[PDB]
Amino acid sequence: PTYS
Amino acid sequence: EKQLMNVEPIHADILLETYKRKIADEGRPFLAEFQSIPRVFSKFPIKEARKPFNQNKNRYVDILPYDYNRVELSEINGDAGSNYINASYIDGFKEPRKYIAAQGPRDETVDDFWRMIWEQKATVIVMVTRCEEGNRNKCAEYWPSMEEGTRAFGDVVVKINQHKRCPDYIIQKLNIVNKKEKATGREVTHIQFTSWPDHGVPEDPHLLLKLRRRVNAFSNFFSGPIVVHSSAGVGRTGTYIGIDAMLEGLEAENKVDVYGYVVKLRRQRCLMVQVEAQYILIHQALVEYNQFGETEVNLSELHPYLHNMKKRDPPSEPSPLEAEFQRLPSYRSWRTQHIGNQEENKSKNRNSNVIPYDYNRVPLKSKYINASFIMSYWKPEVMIAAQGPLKETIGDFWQMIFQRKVKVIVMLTELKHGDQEICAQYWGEGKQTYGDIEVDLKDTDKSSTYTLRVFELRHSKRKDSRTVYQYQYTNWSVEQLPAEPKELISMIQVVKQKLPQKNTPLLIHCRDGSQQTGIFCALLNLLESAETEEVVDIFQVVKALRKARLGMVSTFEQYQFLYDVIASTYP
Repeated sequence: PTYS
Repeated sequence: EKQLMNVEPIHADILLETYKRKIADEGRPFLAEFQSIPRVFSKFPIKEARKPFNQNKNRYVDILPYDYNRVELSEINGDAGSNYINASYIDGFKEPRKYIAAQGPRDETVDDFWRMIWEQKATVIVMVTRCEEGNRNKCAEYWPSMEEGTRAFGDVVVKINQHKRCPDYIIQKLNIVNKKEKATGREVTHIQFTSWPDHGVPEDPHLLLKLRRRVNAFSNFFSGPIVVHSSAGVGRTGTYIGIDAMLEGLEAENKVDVYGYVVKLRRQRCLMVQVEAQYILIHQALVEYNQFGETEVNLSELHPYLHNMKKRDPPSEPSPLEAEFQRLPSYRSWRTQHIGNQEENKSKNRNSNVIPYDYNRVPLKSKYINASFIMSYWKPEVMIAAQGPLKETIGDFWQMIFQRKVKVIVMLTELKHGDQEICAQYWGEGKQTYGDIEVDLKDTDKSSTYTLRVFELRHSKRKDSRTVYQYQYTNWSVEQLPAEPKELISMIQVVKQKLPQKNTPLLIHCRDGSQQTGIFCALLNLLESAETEEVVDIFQVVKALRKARLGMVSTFEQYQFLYDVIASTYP
């Protein structure tokens, strides 16, 4: 997933 | 290192304004000051967070712990990479490895999370996030509901003893013990801050100066690291540490190198303080604390405290209390107030320079009515602080109490001073009717203190009759202050007991709806936290009101009065  | 900037470390004094200019023009100074700090630091290797047997252990591959300060778990022989967990040791203003910036555990990680808490001998967990956000999961729930009582995660048995749900955070009292190991249960403290949005900031900086006040208060019987975590373990969490650390820094050197500190942070853990807003938050945090200080007395010490807070030794000078009240930044023309100042609507204001801010006036389902929304202790509960209706709004007044579904009304005035009318008379003996609605006074109960009138409300859409209670405190002229306070308090007992907790249920008015209504609202809020925390921050409570309506506690008389009643009704 990704936190940015 | 790389090429950032060289920001001058702010000294107390200049802080207030430094801040002021730093924020000018959508705070582009800040934007750059923040845009210079690197996401990560390319030199510090990150080879363990990336191994395969460890990729399900991360929540986002965007955030990975540096290899050098990564928190390690006791290597469980056989299990490849059973030493990795997504968490980094963080250095404070001094104490090295004061904290542990941890990514919110995953279901696939709960066990490894409690193991790290046992091994690092931590006794303080600071959870700044919610498990669910946007129907997206941000953190697994690693603790037992107060109801299931106890739950073991692996070899770590966690038993909950207390669950104290406050307005912004919930403080739990846990007891953990490893069971495949004769060692004895340790007292763990777990705070969960819920008024802090992912990728964003809280409603007010005092909320942060708040949980910081709370955590720095808990026991750390093992000089263990402090576990601070959110979703990724960098954003809100790093922001928190910012305030905490930089606040020690202030109380010590009277200056603060936020820019520097954040860099030191992005050097210990990837992209800590992740938002220009969170960046600015740390500053406002500092500014605000330096500006007003700590104003939250505990019930334990309220009595002694106040007493000296009142003594103003060199009488040639004001008192510590007066000092405080003078610090209260009245929000003059704080926000837009156009609506209340429209032509036709100017004739709808009992008091000219007491117009609700456009920012919270009460929409008259718009249409204009001189009443505004006032924040309640338990957010988002809210009250309506209106003014005595005018014989030329006696109608609109009712349309408001209906749409807004008012359950209890509190009138702090009389109907008039001999000649001069202090309020109209929105009620009659008959079945008075106004527009789509008609009231009907059913009972009129008078007591030596206040008088209660029960109304039954309905509109042509019958079989809906809504019973509405009105309490009228007489004993209180806009001249003196509550003559017999103890009873103004009881007035509030019955009021609060006639309101059904957690759906605006209440509405409070007087001439302008700020004069005495301020002292009332302030009391309701102070009485609530006084019961649910035994802590009272009269200053901030008042600082919030001023921020909502021009008028609330405007004189030291009133200010000092909040202290008096809060104090006298709790020996």
